[PDB]
Amino acid sequence: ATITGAQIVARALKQQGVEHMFGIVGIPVIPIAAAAQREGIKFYGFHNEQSASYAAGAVGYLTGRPGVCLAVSGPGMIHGIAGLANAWSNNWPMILIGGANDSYQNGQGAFQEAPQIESARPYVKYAARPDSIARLPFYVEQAVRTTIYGRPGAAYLDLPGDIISGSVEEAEVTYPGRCPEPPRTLAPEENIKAALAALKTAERPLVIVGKGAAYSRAEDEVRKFVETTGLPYLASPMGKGVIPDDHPQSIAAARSFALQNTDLVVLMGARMNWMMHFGQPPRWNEKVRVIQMDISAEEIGTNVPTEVALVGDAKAITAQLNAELEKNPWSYPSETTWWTGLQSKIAANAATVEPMFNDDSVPMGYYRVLRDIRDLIPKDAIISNEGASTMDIGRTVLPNFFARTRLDAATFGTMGVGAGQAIAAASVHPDRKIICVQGDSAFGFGGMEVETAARYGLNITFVIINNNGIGGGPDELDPAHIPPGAYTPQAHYEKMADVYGGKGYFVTTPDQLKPVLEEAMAQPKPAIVNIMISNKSGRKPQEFGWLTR
Amino acid sequence: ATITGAQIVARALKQQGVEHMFGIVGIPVIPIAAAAQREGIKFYGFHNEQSASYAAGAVGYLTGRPGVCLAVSGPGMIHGIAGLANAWSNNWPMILIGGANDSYQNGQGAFQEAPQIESARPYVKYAARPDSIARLPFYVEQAVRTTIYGRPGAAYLDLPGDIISGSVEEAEVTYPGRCPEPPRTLAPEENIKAALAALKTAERPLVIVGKGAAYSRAEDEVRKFVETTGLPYLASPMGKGVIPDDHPQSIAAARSFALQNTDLVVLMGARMNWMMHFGQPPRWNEKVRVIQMDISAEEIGTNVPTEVALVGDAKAITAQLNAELEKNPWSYPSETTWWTGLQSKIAANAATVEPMFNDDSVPMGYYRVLRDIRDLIPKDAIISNEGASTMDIGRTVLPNFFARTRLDAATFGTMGVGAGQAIAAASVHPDRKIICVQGDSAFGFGGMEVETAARYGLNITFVIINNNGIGGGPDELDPAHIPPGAYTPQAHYEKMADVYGGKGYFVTTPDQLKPVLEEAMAQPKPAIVNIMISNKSGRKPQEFGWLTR
Amino acid sequence: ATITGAQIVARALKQQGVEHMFGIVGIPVIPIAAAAQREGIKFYGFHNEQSASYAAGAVGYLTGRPGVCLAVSGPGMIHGIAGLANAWSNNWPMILIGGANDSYQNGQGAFQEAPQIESARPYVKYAARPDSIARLPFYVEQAVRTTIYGRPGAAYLDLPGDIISGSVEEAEVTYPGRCPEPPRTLAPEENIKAALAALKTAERPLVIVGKGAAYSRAEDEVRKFVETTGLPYLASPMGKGVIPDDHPQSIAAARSFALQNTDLVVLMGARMNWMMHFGQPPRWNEKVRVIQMDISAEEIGTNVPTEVALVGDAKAITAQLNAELEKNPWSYPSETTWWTGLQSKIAANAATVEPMFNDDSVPMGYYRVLRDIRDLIPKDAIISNEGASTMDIGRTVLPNFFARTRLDAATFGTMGVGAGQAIAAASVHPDRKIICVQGDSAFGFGGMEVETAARYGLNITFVIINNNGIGGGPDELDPAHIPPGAYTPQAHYEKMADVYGGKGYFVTTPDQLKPVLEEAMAQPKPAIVNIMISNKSGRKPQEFGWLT
Ligand SMILES: Cc1ncc(C[n+]2c(CO)sc(CCOP(=O)(O)OP(=O)(O)O)c2C)c(N)n1
Ligand SMILES: Cc1ncc(C[n+]2c(CO)sc(CCOP(=O)(O)OP(=O)(O)O)c2C)c(N)n1
Ligand SMILES: Cc1ncc(C[n+]2c(CO)sc(CCOP(=O)(O)OP(=O)(O)O)c2C)c(N)n1
Ligand SMILES: Nc1ncnc2c1ncn2[C@@H]1O[C@H](COP(=O)(O)OP(=O)(O)O)[C@@H](O)[C@H]1O
Ligand SMILES: Nc1ncnc2c1ncn2[C@@H]1O[C@H](COP(=O)(O)OP(=O)(O)O)[C@@H](O)[C@H]1O
Ligand SMILES: Nc1ncnc2c1ncn2[C@@H]1O[C@H](COP(=O)(O)OP(=O)(O)O)[C@@H](O)[C@H]1O
Ligand SMILES: [Mg+2]
Ligand SMILES: [Mg+2]
Ligand SMILES: [Mg+2]
Repeated sequence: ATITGAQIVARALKQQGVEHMFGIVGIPVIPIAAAAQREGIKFYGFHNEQSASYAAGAVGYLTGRPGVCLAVSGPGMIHGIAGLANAWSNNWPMILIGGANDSYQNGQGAFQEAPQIESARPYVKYAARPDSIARLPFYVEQAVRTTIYGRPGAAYLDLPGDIISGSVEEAEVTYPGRCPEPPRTLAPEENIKAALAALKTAERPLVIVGKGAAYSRAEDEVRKFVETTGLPYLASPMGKGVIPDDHPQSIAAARSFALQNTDLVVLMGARMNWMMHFGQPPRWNEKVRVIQMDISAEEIGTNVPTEVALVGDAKAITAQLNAELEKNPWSYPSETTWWTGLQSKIAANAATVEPMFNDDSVPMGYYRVLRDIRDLIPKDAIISNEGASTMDIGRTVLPNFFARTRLDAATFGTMGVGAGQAIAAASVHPDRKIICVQGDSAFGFGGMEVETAARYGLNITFVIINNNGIGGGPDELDPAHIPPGAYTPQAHYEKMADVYGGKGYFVTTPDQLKPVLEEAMAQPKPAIVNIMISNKSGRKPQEFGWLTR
Repeated sequence: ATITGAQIVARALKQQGVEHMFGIVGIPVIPIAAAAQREGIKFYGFHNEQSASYAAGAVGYLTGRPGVCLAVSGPGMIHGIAGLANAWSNNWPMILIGGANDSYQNGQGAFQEAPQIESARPYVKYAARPDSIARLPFYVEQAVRTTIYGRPGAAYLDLPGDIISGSVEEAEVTYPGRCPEPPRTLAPEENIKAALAALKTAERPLVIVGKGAAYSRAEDEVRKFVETTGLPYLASPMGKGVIPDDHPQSIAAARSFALQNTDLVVLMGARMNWMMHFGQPPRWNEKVRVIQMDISAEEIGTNVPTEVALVGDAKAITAQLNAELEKNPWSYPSETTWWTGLQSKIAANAATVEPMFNDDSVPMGYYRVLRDIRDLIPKDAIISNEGASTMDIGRTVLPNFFARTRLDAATFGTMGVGAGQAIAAASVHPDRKIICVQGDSAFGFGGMEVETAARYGLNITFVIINNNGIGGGPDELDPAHIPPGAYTPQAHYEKMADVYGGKGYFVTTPDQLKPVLEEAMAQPKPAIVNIMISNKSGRKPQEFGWLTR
Repeated sequence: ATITGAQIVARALKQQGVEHMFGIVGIPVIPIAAAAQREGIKFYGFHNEQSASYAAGAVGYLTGRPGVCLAVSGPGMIHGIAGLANAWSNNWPMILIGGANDSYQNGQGAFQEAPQIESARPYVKYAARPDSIARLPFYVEQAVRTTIYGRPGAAYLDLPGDIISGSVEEAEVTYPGRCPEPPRTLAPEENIKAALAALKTAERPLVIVGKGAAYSRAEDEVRKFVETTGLPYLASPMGKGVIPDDHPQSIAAARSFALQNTDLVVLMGARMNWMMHFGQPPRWNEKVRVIQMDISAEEIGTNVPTEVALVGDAKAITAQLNAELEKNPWSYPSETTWWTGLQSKIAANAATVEPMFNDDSVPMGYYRVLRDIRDLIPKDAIISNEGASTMDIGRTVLPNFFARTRLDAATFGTMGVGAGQAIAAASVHPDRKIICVQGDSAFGFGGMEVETAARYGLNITFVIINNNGIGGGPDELDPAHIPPGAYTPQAHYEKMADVYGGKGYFVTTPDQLKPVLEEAMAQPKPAIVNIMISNKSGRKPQEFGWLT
C-alpha cells in the first residue's frame, strides 16, 4: 500500500485539527484540495488567493487553530502573503501552503519558480520546505504547533510538486498525535497581589479589554473581574462583546475623556500601539501607570513603562486575579468624581448623536442607516465590518453581546478582508447569521467573493454603505479630472447578486431601510443591499483624530 | 518658497518620463496622487492594488519606461508585491512606491508598520527608503535608471509619511536630468560572423522570436533578418506580431515537430526556460546547437550549452547580423526536406482544427467561439488574453500583426493580470481598441476592475469564455461535494456591466456570436460578453503536454 | 547644552544595565567606545570582531544582561554576525551595534555601505536603525528588553554615522528607566501535579539538567528538587555544575545506558536537539515519556511528544515542584533495579578510564594530560574548553562545582569562541581564575586575543592540547601533499606569549605537566602552555558516536 504526498498532507492536517481550507487550485496543488475534501476538511475555492488568505487568519482567531490557505506556485503564493502579514500583525494562527516547482527543475527557470520561503519569511514564525515525502507529518505538526504555541502567528509550508505527486509506502510514514492546546501560563502570585494593590491606589482606574482576551477565551473570567471590582472598562474594537456592549460599566461613549484622564489602566490583552495612541500624550496623561496582561513578554513595556507585568494566558491570569479578590475582597466605589465625569461625557455624546440617528434627510447619513442595520442584527450574529467611516461608525453603533463576534480591519488596518472574514465566520459558525457591512471602496477589494459565499450556501448578507468613494466621491465625474479616490457615482454593486441568482437591492430613502433589510436577511442566497449615503456625512466630531502623529 | 516631499516626488517622476500611475490612495500617499495629477501623470484608482501593480509592469513592457504603482503602507504595499514579482519574472521595468509609517513612530507599533523593504527585496533590482526630503529626486532617478538599464526589472521606493508630508525650501532641491535611453550594446564582430557561419552548417535551422526582441523594439531588424535568410521561425506567445503572424515563414502550426527536429536554433530574445521545455529532450534533440541573443550575459548557456553567444541589445545585434549578410550574402534554400516536413505538419494541423472552427454544436467549443472573435479584432488592436485553455487556444487562433500587441499570463503564468494589463494598454494606446479575452476563472481574479475601465472611459471590451470553472465545472453543483475548481453554473458575469451602466451580453448559441460581438465592441462604455462553452471542449490533441516534467 | 548620539547611546546602555562592551574602533564608532568608557562600561579592543562578538554573547549567558559588540560599518558588522548567530543558537542575550555610512550618502556607493539589517535579520529577535538622534534611548531600551524578555536572544542596532556624530539639545532627549528583570512565569497547577504523578509511575526515571536551568539561576531549586526526589540526573555539557559534578546522584559515567533505558525523562531547561540525539531511537527508547520544562512554548514537543509541558521560568517552575512535594512528599527508592544497572555501568566506565589517567606513554594521551590540568583548577574557576576531543574529553574529566562556570562550543558547535569567552568570563568575574583549554586547531581561530588578555591584565591561563591538527596531523608534512586538517608539526604556539612579554611553556613528557601548569597559572601575565599529545589518542570507546 502506497500513499502520495498530497494524501499524507491532507491526513496530517486533519489529524492536527485543521477543519477549514481556503484557496485556489492549479499546478501543483490540485491533489491536495482533492485529498483534503476526502479527509473531511472543508475546502473553499475563492476568486483570489488574497481574500482566501485573509479568511484563513480569521479562522485562527475564531477557533484557536490555524486556518489554512492553499495556493499554487509563484504568483499564487505571493497573493497569499497578504494573509501571512495580516496574521502576523494580529498574532493570529494561520498556515499558507504554497506549491513550488518540481525540485529537480530548480535553476532551470521552471514554471512559477520563485524564492517563496524568503518572500514569506518577514511575516512568519516558521517557514519550511519538507525534505522528503515520508517526513511530511513532522512538518505539518511542527507548523501547527508553532502557530498556536507562544504568541500565536503565521507559518508557511513550501511544497515542491514532486513531493506532492510522489508516493511512498504507507509503512514508511509516522503521524504525530494531535498537537494539544498549549498550557495556560500563570503569573507569580506576588505579581497578582501587586496588580490588585496598585489598583487600590488609583483615583481614576480604567480596564481595557482587547482581542487578546477574546482570543484566550477569557470572557467569563474578564466579566467576573470587571463586575467584582466595579471598574469602568473600555473595549477595543475587536474586544467588543467579551463583556456585552450594553454592560453598565462600559465607558465606550467617553473614550477620549477616559484615556486622557485615567491614572492607572489595566490592559487585558491589548497593546499600547497605534490603536491606543501609544499610551502617550496628548491622548493619555504623561504619568499614567500601567498593569499589562499579555502572553508575549517582549510586548511588556512598549512605548510606556509597565508598573506590574502579568505575563501568561489571559484566561488563567484573570482567574488568578479573581481568586485573589475572593481571598481579599475589594471593589471600586460606585459614587466617585471619576464615575460622575465619565457619566457626564457619556450623556453628552449620547445627546450629540441622537438627532443623527433620527435624521431622514436624503442623501442619508451614516447614523440613520446604521440605526436600522443595528435593530435587525440577531444578537448572536457575527458582524464583518470594513471601511473607513463605515467601520469606525459601525464600531460605535453596532453592539456585540458575545466574544469573537466582530471581525474588522484589525491591527493592520487592511482593506480586502471583509468578504473573506465573513466566509470564515460562516464556515466556523454554520448555525449563525453573518452580516457583512462594508464601505463601497472596501467592497470592491474582494467583491467577486459574493459568488463564493453563494456557491457554498453560506448565510451571509452583504450590506454596502456607498458614498461614491474612499471617504466619498462626487455625484458626477469630470473625465479630465477624476479624483483619485472616487468611483462611478451611484455604482450599482447590488447587480452583482444577479451573477449567482441572488437578490440585489438599491436603497436611497429611509422608508426603504427596514423592509429591504428584513427581506434581504431572509433570503436563501446572499443578498446585496447597496445603500447610498451623502458624501458629506461623517462621524460625530472629536477633539482628536484617530491617527495620532 | 517651499515644496512637500509629495510634490518633489511627483515632479521628479514626470521629469524621468513616468506617464502612468496605478494604485489606491490612503494614508500616507494621498498627496502623491494629487501631486501626480497636477504634474500631468495619468493616475488610475483601482479596486485592488494587486491588479494595479500588474498594470504598472505592463506599461514597462509596452513603453520601455517603468509603470508606477502607488500603494499605502503595510497591506497596500504587500498587495503590490504581486506586480513586483511579475515584473521580476518577465524582466519588465516597474516601480512600486509604498507609503510607510512616520519614521519617528518606528518601533512603537505604528499604523501599518511593516518590513516593507525586506518584503520587496527578493523581486527587485533596487529597494530604497529615501533618507531625507531634499534627496528625493536622487532616489527617483536612480530607481528609474535601474529599472531600464541592464536587464530590465523592478524597483521599490519606501516613503515614510513624514517624508511625504514634510516640506523643504525649493532652493534645497536639485533635480537630475531625465535618464536617457540606455546604450544599445553590440556583439564582437567575430561573434557576428560565427553566428552566421554556424547557421550555414545547419540542416534544419530554426529562428525563435521572443518578447525580448519585442521589448528591444527590434521588429524591423528581426523581420529583415528572417526574410533575408529565408529561415523558418517560431514566435513565442508574446513574441507574436514582432513578425506579422500571417508571415509565410512562420512554422507556428508545426511547433512540436520544429523543436523536436531542429539541429540549430537562433534564440532572439527568448529563454530556454519552461516555455521552451528547457531546450532539452524529449521536446528537443539531445545535440541541438544554440545561437543565443540576450541582453543578460548570465542567461547565456542556461540548461543547454550555447555555441555562439550574442550578448547585447537585440535591435543593435540584429542590425549587425543584417549588415554582415549584406557584406557576405547567404540565404537558406526554399526547397529542402526540412521545409517539406514543416509544411506537411502545418497542413495536417490545419486539417485537424478546421472542423472545430465550423462546429455549431451547443454548448459551444473554444474554436467556434474564437473564430468569431478573431474575425472582429481590428488589426492594430491590443489583445489581453488570460486563462488556461482560453489563453492557450487564444494564442494559436488570434493573430498579432504588430509587435507588443499581445499581453498574456507571460513567464510567471499569473492569473490576475488580465484587466490590469488591458487598462495599461488602453492608457498607453488611447487611439486603439483593447480586447480582453479571459477564461471565467481568470475573469474573477480582477473582475471589479471593469468599473475602473468604465470610470476612465477606456476603450476596452471584455469577453469571458465560460466553462463553469478552472478548466470547467459541472452544470449543477452538489452542495455536499463542490469541486475545488468549479463556480456557480452559468454565472452571469455580464451583469457586472450594470454596475457602471454598460451593456452585458449572455451568449450560448453560435447565431448570437457575430451580432453580439459587433454590438459590444461598438459601445461607448466597456461591454461584457459572457460566452458559455462546453466543459468538455479543449485544445487540439498533442503528443506532449505543455508542462514538461 | 548639547550631547552627541554617541554620548546618548553610551548613557542609555549604562542605564539599561550594560556593563561589558567588546569590539574594534574605526569610522564611524570611535566616539561610542570613548563615551562608553566615560560612562564606566568596560570596553575591550579586540584583534578581530569575530572573537569580540562571541565574547558579547557569553556575557549575556553569565550575567542575564546582554554584552555588546561594537563594530564599524560594512565588514566590521559582518564579522560580528558570527556572534549574533551563536547567541541565536544558544538563546543568549547579546547586542551587536554596527556603524553605518552617513544616511545622506545612501545610494552613492558610500564608504562601507552595506545591507546590514538584512544581514543580521536571520539571527536576531530585533533589528533597528534609529530614525533620529533624540529617540536613541527608545531603541536602546527596546533592544535590551527584547534580548532578555521571553526566550532570550540577539539584537542588532544599525547606527548611521551622522546619528553618532550629530548633536541635539539635552532637553530634547528622554531616557526610559532601566528595564526591570523579566517576569518569571509559572506552569498551571494541574501540570505541576501531573508531572509529579508521572514520576511516581516510572520504573527508570531520569532528570536532565541543562544550561537553561543555569541561565535561569535555578541551581538552588534544582538541587533541592533532585535531592528531595532522590532521582538520578544527567548534566548537559554546560549544565555541568548546576548541581556540583561530584554529587552522588549524577549518572554522567552511564550516559548512553541512561538515555537508552529511561522510561520517563524530566528535561530541566535542555532541548531534544542534536546534543540529546533528538530524543529518538536508537539512543532513546521509542516509548520514552517526557516532562519538559522550558521558557519557550514553541520548543515543547519538538521531535518527540511531551506528556507534561511545564512552560515558564525554570527557577519558578522548579520552586512550584518543590512546594508541591512539601504538600505531597515522594522520593524514588534508593535501591532499585535501575540504580543497580546505573551503578554497574558507572563502575565499568570508571574501570575503563582509570588506566588512561595513569598512562605515562610519550607522546601523551588526552586523559593523562587532563588529569594534571584537573587537579590544579581552583574549585570556583571558570573553564573555557573548546575543540573536538580536547573539548569532549575535557567535558567528562574536568568537573564543575558551581553553575555557569563552563563555557564551551555550546549548541552551534562553534570554533572561534574560546579566547573571547575566556575574556568575557574574566570581565564578569575579576576575582576568579579563568582557565582556557583548547585544542590546537581551536586555538588558531582566535589566538591573537592572547595579547588582548595580557593588555587588560586578565587572570587567564591558556592551555593548548596539540596533536598537530583537526583531530590530529602527522609528525612530518609531505610538502606537496599537506593533509587538509594538519598544521606545522610541533608548532610552538607558546612563543606567542613573547609578543607581550608573557611566559610560554612547551610540554612533551608527563613529568613536566604538574610543575609547568602550577607555575603558568601563577604568572602575573597570561601564560601559554602548549602540550603535545599523540595523534592516535582519543576518547573512551562508545557504542554510539556523538553525531547521530
Ligand atoms: C490594502 C489597503 N489598501 C488601501 C487602504 C487605504 N484605505 C483605508 C485606511 O487606511 S480605508 C479605505 C476605504 C475607505 O472607503 P470606504 O470603504 O468606501 O469607507 P467610507 O469611509 O467611504 O465609508 C482605503 C482604501 C488600506 N487601508 N488597505
Ligand atoms: C495567481 C494564480 N492563481 C492560480 C493559478 C492557477 N491557474 C492556472 C495556471 O497555473 S490557469 C487558472 C484559470 C483557468 O481557468 P479559466 O481562466 O476559466 O480558463 P479555462 O481553461 O477554463 O478556459 C488558474 C486558477 C495561477 N496560474 N495563478
Ligand atoms: C567555525 C568552525 N569552523 C570549523 C569547525 C569544524 N571543527 C570542529 C566540529 O566538531 S572541531 C574543530 C577543531 C578540532 O581540532 P582541535 O581543536 O585541535 O581539537 P582535537 O580534536 O584535535 O583535540 C573544527 C575545525 C567548527 N566547528 N566551527
Ligand atoms: N492567550 C493569550 N493571553 C494573553 N494575551 C494574548 C493571548 N493571545 C494573544 N495575546 C496578546 O493579546 C494582545 C492583543 O493586542 P492587540 O491585537 O493590539 O489587541 P486590540 O487590537 O484589541 O487592542 C497581543 O499583544 C498578544 O500578544
Ligand atoms: N533589449 C534587449 N535585448 C536583448 N534581450 C533582451 C532585451 N531586454 C530583455 N531581453 C531578454 O529577453 C529575454 C526574454 O525571454 P523570455 O521572457 O523568456 O521571452 P519569451 O517568453 O518570449 O520566450 C530575457 O532573457 C531578457 O534578458
Ligand atoms: N529562564 C529560563 N527558564 C526555562 N528555560 C529557559 C530559560 N532560558 C532559556 N531557557 C530554555 O532552555 C533551553 C536550553 O536548551 P539547550 O540550549 O539545548 O541546553 P543544553 O545545551 O544544556 O541541552 C532552551 O530551549 C531555552 O528556550
Ligand atoms: Mg465610501
Ligand atoms: Mg474556465
Ligand atoms: Mg588538535
